[PDB]
Amino acid sequence: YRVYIDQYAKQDYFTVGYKGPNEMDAGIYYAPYVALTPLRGSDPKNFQPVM
Amino acid sequence: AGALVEIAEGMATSIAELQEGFNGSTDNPWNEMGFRIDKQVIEAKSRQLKA
Repeated sequence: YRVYIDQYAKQDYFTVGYKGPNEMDAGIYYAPYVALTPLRGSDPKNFQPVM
Repeated sequence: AGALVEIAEGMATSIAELQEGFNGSTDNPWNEMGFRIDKQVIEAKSRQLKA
């Protein structure tokens, strides 16, 4: 068993999982699509930068 | 008589920082300056004699 902590635990527990060799065999999929595209701008009313 | 004296002051950097709708404030515009460019026109009046 790989024992991961859950460092924020509202009561207490242990969740026994499964993760196969493949990324196909999981039980939940976290699929990233785009990543943290930074955006910038300045509101010309007050000129002060927002991001 | 020194009763009513005459001054010029700055702008509190708390006010100036948020000016014209920053950080939720409103109704407080910046002050602006334009220009104008209006024209004048003259006419040539005549004059004359005889003998």
